[PDB]
Amino acid sequence: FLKPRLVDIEQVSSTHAKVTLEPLERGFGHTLGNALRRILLSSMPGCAVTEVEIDGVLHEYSTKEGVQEDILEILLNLKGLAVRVQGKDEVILTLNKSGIGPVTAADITHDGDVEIVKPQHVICHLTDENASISMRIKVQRGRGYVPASTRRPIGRLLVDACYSPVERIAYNVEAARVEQRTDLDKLVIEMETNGTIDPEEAIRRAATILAEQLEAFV
Amino acid sequence: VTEFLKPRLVDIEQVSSTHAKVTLEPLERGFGHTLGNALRRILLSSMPGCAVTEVEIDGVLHEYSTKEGVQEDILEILLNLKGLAVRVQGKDEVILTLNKSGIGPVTAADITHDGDVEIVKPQHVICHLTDENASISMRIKVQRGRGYVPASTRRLLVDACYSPVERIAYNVEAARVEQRTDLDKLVIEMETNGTIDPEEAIRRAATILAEQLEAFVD
Amino acid sequence: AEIKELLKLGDLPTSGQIRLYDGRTGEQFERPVTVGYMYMLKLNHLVDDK
Amino acid sequence: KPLVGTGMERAVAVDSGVTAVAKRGGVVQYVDASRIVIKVNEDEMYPGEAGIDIYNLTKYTRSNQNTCINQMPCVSLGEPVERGDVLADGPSTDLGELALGQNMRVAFMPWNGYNFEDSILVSERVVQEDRFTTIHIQELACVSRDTKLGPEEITADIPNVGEAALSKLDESGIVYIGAEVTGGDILVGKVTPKDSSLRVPNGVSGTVIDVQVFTRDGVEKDKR
Amino acid sequence: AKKMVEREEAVVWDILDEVIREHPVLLNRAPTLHRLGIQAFEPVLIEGKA
Amino acid sequence: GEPIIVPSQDVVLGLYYMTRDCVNAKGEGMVLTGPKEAERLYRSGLASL
Amino acid sequence: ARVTVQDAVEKIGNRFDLVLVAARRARQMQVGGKDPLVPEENDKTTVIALREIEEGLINNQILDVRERQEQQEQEAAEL
Repeated sequence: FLKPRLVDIEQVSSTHAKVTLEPLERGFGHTLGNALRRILLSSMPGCAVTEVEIDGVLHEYSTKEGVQEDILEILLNLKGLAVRVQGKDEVILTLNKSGIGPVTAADITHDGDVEIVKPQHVICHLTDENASISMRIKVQRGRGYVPASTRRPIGRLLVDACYSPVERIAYNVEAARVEQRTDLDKLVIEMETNGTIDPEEAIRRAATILAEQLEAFV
Repeated sequence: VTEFLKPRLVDIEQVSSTHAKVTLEPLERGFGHTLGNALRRILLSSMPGCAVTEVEIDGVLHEYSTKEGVQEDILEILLNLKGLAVRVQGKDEVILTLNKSGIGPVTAADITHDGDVEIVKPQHVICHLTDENASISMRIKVQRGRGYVPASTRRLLVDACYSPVERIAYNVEAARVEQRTDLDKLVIEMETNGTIDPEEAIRRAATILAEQLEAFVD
Repeated sequence: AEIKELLKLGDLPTSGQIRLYDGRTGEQFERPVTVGYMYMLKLNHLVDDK
Repeated sequence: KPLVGTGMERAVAVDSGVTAVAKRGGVVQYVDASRIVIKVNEDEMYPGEAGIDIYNLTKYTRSNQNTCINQMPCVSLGEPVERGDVLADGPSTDLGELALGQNMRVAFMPWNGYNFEDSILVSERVVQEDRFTTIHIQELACVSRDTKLGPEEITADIPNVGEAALSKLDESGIVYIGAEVTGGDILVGKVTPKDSSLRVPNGVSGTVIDVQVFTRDGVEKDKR
Repeated sequence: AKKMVEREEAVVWDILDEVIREHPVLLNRAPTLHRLGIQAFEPVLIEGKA
Repeated sequence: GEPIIVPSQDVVLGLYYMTRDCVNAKGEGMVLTGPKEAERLYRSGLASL
Repeated sequence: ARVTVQDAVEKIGNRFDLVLVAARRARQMQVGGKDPLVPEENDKTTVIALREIEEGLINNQILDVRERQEQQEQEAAEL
């Protein structure tokens, strides 16, 4: 028998990459591929915002003088923030911009662990020289899709959590060029991440989840 | 974040000696098919086993030539022969012979025991001799392999079924732990041939799949 | 014919049907199926009011 | 926007009053999420007492069928607005183009019988991105009327109620704008001459967006 | 018991799974012309709203 | 006196597509042992429906 | 869990009577302190009564005879 090993992990772009498992035997290629696609797509640790606390606004369906968007638009934009933390789960950020100009993820005061991978993400647009916006974004780890309905002060606004560092996984079993033994194939897996997870770590973690779940009937 | 529900509760129900219906209640949302399809493929097309691949009548060369005595056609004899399941020792090849004559059912009991084939079910009728004068006789080409190898991919050639499995399915229903999102419940209905019990086969398939995921263990 | 020309202007198949694999098993659906973009609108006969 | 439409999508939107159309061309001066101020061009400008055309956008308000009517700005500071240009979309409108729903990736095939006679399978991507999550606004009311043995009052002095019940109520007796009330909670503090305060009907939930207190002439307004 | 029911505690669901085991219900459409309109059915508890 | 439980739309299409014949498909002329072998052969992919 | 009652209606062709004769058994097992004659397979009283009818342990005549025996025992108890 032959046991696959990671050989080449290329990164065409910062979001999507291509992992390769070279020495896969006949049959096990597709079997490994489908399982490693489902596990990768469904269960993978990731960080996303959970609670946002603006300075002046009270509820979600309320405008704010100085911001070109409703608070609902700001919350929706905040939901799609690619934040990678290194340490504790609950970490609270702070944004403070005053002046006409599109606020971005760079304006968020970075701490020693949190590092925003996309500094150009636009949150809101200030349209006056005498306007100011301040928020307290709480970012916590998670797994899967946790709505805001299942999960107290009037100021606090709840935003649905979408912890998923993987967006699009597509594999393709190609016939390997291993000359000594024929019928061998390689498994090329392409993963479109959001910029928080590393392809090698994600692949390894999915494989280990499969391994732990395999210990039941063994 | 790394405490995925593990299906500790597993119940095996033996409808017959060769037929079993295992189950795993807790599982996880989206893991039922992920485990079932992988297990089905790995123990359906990639399981070690031993069977027969070709048999030669004493003179009959064509696929459609006929012999006196037995009313069963040479095609029916080959069809019955592949059904017979034999388990051998470390030898990867053994030649079994037959010369039996006389009116009566030619079962596997009369196989010229030779070396070691452990005829699982010795009363497996291969052909039926109807004439005392006539003598049905051949020599078997027993080998070892993995999976199903038809005659097209590879003298009287007959399809060889190395896999000790006969029919495996997998169904996923809905189960709940306390108050929780519906969690998949797995139920495997495996039917073997006799060489190995269903539990042993399901325990070997899991071992093979786990050995495949060896380079990725975190 | 104009829709076919429009499809060929991209890289999509001109017939309009692609090979759609399956999620659970991972096997291939034979007899390729129609995939596209239809304008779906939610009616207000919800279930929370029923 | 409809990916494929007829061509009349730019007529039903503009002709209806759902969108705010520019009355005089010019350049946008100050665009906010609730108001847009456009400085008209000199030729359009009237000779005296003229220069700016303030447009007030209607924020979240109740509809006649209990939906939301919101007007989002679509222009930016400096964009030359011409007479007849839609500068603010309304409900179900994208860039002045009738957009009643969403365009989704549709595949026609039977799937394990879940798409039976007319059923439709929906991927969780639809729910996750909040593609069809609609806002619904209701309007509960409480009326205080002159009664036998003296008139009723709205004071938060309801008898036999817990502090938690009165926690939502303000010193005057009205719920704070922003509180997330659910079924059974107290909303007002109507006290009748001897506890008839309006309560959230069983099932109704959500957050309070605004509160209106209509009073009659000759009666002093409450602190709220 | 009323308070325990409105609180929707975990024990309540387990009890409900016992009083529902073999309790048929009569599903019924609006225009029941023939006798097959109202038919009995054993309940299977689901988490939706239909 | 006619049955009232009658397969209507999807199951009948599935059964019709299941029970047909093609003049030349992969896995023609093979002598199958039994229905178990037929299921194993279709699921593996060495033959067609 | 009895899915089809065809085996039970073999005992009582009328079918309307089958409901009436099983209601008595179900009430005897629910209200009265009578143990079931069939192994109780975690089923409610109605299904137990139907299963008892299927095995031929409970019908109108047997139930009436048991009621008569109970009446005789009551007569003996009251002296």
